[PDB]
Amino acid sequence: SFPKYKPSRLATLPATLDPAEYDISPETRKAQAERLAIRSRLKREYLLQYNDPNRLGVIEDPALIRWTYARSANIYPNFRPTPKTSLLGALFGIGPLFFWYYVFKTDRDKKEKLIQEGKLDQTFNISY
Amino acid sequence: HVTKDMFPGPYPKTPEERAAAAKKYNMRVEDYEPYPDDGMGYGDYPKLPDRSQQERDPWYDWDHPDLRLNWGEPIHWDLDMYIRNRVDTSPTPVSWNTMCKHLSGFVAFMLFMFWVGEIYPSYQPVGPKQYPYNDLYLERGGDPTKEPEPVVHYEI
Amino acid sequence: SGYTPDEKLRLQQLRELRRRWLKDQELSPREPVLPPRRVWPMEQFWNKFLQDGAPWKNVIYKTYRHSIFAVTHVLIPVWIIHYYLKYHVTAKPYTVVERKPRIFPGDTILETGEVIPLMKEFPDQHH
Amino acid sequence: APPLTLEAIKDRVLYVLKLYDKIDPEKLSVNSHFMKDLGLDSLDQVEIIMAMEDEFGFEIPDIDAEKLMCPQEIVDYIADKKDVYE
Amino acid sequence: AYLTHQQKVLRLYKRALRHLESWCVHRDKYRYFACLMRARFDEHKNEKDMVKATQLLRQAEEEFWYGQHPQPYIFPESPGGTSYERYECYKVPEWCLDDWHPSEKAMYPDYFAKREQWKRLRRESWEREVKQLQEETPPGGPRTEALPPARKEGDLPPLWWHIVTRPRERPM
Amino acid sequence: NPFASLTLTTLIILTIPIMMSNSNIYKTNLYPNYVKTTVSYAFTLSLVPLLMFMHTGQEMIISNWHWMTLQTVELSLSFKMDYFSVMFIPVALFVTWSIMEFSMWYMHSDPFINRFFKYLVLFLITMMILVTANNLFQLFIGWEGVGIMSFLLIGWWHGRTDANTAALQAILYNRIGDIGFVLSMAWFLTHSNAWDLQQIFMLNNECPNMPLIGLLLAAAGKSAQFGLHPWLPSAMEGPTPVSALLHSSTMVVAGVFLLIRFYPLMETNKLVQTMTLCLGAITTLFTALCAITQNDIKKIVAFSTSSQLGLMMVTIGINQPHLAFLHICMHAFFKAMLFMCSGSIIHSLNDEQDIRKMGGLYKAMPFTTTALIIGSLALTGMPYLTGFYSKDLIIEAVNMSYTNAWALLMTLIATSLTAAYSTRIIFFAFLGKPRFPPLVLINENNPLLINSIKRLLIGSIFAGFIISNNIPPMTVPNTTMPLYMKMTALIVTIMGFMLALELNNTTYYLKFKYPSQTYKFSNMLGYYPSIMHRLPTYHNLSMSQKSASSLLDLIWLETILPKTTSFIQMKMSIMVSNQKGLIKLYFLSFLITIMISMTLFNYHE
Repeated sequence: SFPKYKPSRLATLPATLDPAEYDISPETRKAQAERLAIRSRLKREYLLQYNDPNRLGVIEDPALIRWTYARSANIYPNFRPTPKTSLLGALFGIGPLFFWYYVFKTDRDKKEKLIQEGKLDQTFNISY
Repeated sequence: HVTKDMFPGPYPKTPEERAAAAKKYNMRVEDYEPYPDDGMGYGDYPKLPDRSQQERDPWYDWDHPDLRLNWGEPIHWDLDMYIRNRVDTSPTPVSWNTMCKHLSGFVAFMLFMFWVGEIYPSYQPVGPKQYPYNDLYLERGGDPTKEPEPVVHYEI
Repeated sequence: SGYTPDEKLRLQQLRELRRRWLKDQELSPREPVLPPRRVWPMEQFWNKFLQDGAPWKNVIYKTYRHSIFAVTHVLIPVWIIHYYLKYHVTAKPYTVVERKPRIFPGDTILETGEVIPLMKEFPDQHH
Repeated sequence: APPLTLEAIKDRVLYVLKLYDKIDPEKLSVNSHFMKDLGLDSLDQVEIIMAMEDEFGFEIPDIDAEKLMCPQEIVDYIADKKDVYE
Repeated sequence: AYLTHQQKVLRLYKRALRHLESWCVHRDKYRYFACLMRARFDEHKNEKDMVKATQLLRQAEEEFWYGQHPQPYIFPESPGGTSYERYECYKVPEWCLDDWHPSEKAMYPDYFAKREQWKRLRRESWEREVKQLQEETPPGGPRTEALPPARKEGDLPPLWWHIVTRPRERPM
Repeated sequence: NPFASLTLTTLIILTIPIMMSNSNIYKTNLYPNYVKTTVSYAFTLSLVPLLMFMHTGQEMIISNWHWMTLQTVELSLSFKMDYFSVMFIPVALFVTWSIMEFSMWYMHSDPFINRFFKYLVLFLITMMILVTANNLFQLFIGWEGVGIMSFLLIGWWHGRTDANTAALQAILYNRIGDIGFVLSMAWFLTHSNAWDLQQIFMLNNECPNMPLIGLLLAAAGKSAQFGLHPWLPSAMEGPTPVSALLHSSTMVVAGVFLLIRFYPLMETNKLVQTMTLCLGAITTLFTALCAITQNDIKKIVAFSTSSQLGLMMVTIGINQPHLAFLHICMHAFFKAMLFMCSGSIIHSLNDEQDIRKMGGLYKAMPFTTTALIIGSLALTGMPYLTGFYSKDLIIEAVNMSYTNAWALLMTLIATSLTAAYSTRIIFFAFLGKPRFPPLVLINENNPLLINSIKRLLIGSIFAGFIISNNIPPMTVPNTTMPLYMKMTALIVTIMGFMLALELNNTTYYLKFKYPSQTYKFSNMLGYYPSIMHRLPTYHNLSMSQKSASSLLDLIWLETILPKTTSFIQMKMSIMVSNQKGLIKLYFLSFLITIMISMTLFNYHE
């Protein structure tokens, strides 16, 4: 018939095809109750500040401020020099720098080798 | 406006501070998923599902309709990754493995025997462009001082 | 299964409140109360004969429109453009360079007057 | 495009519902509740709204679809969505 | 809060034959396969057993994902349409109005006078509606995002300004 | 003598409306009409250089103002009057003037109509100095001004985030192309020691490997060829006049316009032509393949544009530069009609743009019906029409040449598909039953439309002859060939009409349609936008945070040098200051210092 739609990181599995979505059960039944209950309170006080006549300001989002700290300042306070970070740091650090060193130096000596006896043509190459 | 205790700190060790972190991120205890503390400084920041903003229901009233994102609820560590403008991971009608196989199989068909195409060129039973004045040696930039090798062609 | 009465009784409350909202979003006949502006005499004698509206009245209105647009958009450019090339750009050599017209066997030159000899007898190819 | 008044939109919904074969062209009413008064079921509402979404061009949301089951309250939602005022 | 067993099939039907319309194109072709879609939908109406009914959901969705149009049809005004949030370029919020210069609000005096009266209604009804809200909130905030209506006369339904003064869908 | 002044004015007089716009004197209303008259008068001014050209054939260089005396390099404002320049100008002004008439019809409710017309003119300037550019820097001036204005123009309604997404995508693919443009500039300035085009031709780079592929990559950017194709179909997201003018007839063809302007240098290297045949071939097959099963009214024709672009740059591929320029004029004529016609029926059909809800408009809108049929017939190559004189002449040329083997079969097969989607667009949109919403508001009786379509209509009918005969012969005429492939330019479109008609009729046959795997392939634009816009963009930009920002700058680079030395002082400065204070410990230390000084290290010894 038709095998399946296999999900991936960029091709996620839809809720319609989700098996656990169709596997409703009492213990997860009350678990989805507070999902909206938490949402309901977050929509209540937001709207209260949203439509306050004297509200002349910006309604600060604590989640937004938390996201800014987590992605800007908190990385080092909770950083740990574990071995994995060292390979990742070395591979993405001095790795490409030395890789481009091999590429650039090889051409530079190859180009210098060629010109020093005059194989490369500079009949009109003056604007160096 | 905001106090220190509701800010991202260290990755939780104990379940008690795991629950406290969840309330700090105004989410319940059982869905709180701190990032793996492998070696990075993610701290106690929760791991929201890696799903784009597009997958969120458009019909649902969103506080930020541009981002389809509400107020106060935890936001993804990669909100910019999964914004509507940026990378979208919405489901596709056909599977991701078949997604690339047909595309890769397509371009492979092109390049592999375009080589076969170029080694067996298509043409007509034609000869060379018989040209006068020594194949236009002079007027094709040839040196007028040096006498060219005579290229001539008689009738048939 | 449908609305639970309460939400409906509320929606119509929002409906009538929305009823009055954009029942206040229109404009009275006087608004916008256009503030006065100084007026040129040019439109004064354009409308002094425009009210008739017969064919030739608006035709000459468009005829001047075309010419008045032309002078300020096709005359004053070529005035300064021709000034720019013929007396500044062409005054500097190698700035404006021209293809010499392709002379064909049998043509005559205005200055020299010598005719380029006609090419010799054709092989007489006829279909 | 000229706007549609409350009379016009109620007249437009009047035509499409009257055309429906399941209902009877003399019992139709603006306040007649679908599943009880006209004797419909829940799996008749769905085909009603798409037949309503068709001639109007826009889509009422699914979350507001199951409760969209009264001809007077039919036009109330559409008039709200297009803010067309006579 | 819940997409119970009732709506799931109702939404499933909606996306099913809308895809069919995207497939059949022609009205006569669409109608035949629409009624078959309808007839095949209720041929198992009497399915009291919920486990089989949830099972009948499984063969409804997985081939829908196979059978959905690879180029699904969407009307312009709905999610994915060619005209979704097209006019946000013109929708400017109502609060920008009071910033208008004296010349700018003298430009349209009647509207501003009426707008001031509209601002009055919000001012001396806000404290009434928030108080009305508080006395009717359940403990620990609200358990549902739905807003309560106007309990008594005079007071507007709670939290009404932005949903009423929302910019028109066709502002220009 | 007149040639220098008239063509220059066609550029200068095109910019006054921009300066008047900045003066704000325009009281709206009259401004769009004022813009149209300037463009129309620019067109009429642009004629008398063209009629001059066929009389004699003089082509000049109008280097006027010196900009840089950069040592041996002599950057100056230089415009090259040549056949490609002086002839494309009236064609470009003709299409943009007629659609300027069309823009008022469609966008009448837009509060920023004046800004829109100003944007249309500003693009026209940036394109104008591109087509007539003698030095490479002016080419980049046009090359980048046109791309920036697309971002402003198809991102007109900022509004929906998809419009900005198309704006970011369009500029990014254009950004990839000009990387080769910068590569060519570096090579030309270093090796050829110049940037004006004519000097590079003189210096005779008979082995220009690197500059030519960079130029080919630059053409691949603006022309939306493979690798960089999907920005064209996504560029429809803006207003239809933007999509009808910018990337249907003018902007996308500017990429092809680069290679032809470099033709005297291109043909020297045989190798550089093999990918031009390769690129143009597969692009025609792929873009036509998507257009077959697409549904958006603009998607079908937008893919047809890219398929046309692949066809015309195949010609310059096989030593046919001028024939590519021949196609540049015909394609700009009728393709604008097809987009403008679709824009007309969109407006009438309550801004609906999916063929599933069109149909039955053959009789409701006859004027647009006639325009599209004969517009599509030119697009398919109806003999003795505008399309045939270029497209079928091209097919007669490419098939008979030393070229890559299969590379002649896209232009054969794609032409069959080129006719195929033309039948589909005619069958679904205009023929068939009226599947549109019940409330009919359709109307096309506005004279602004009728004149706008009619202006190119006599063009799309009678231009083909009036460019074919007057221009001097500049290509070798194909005289003797077999009968079968000489007619195959016309035969191939016949089964393109036939097989597609039967396949379109299959929708009339009353039977369910199974979703084919190949049909799924064509509906997703051949899977390229799904993958290339998901995988490469996610991986690289995820590296921008996990590896680039967090790992190195915020963690590694800031913990290696600064914080380590900060901690080195921190680690043991404690007991430097932390001393017990006992006189015993202090004076015992003074003992050791004495012994180490005079006994152990023995500074005396």
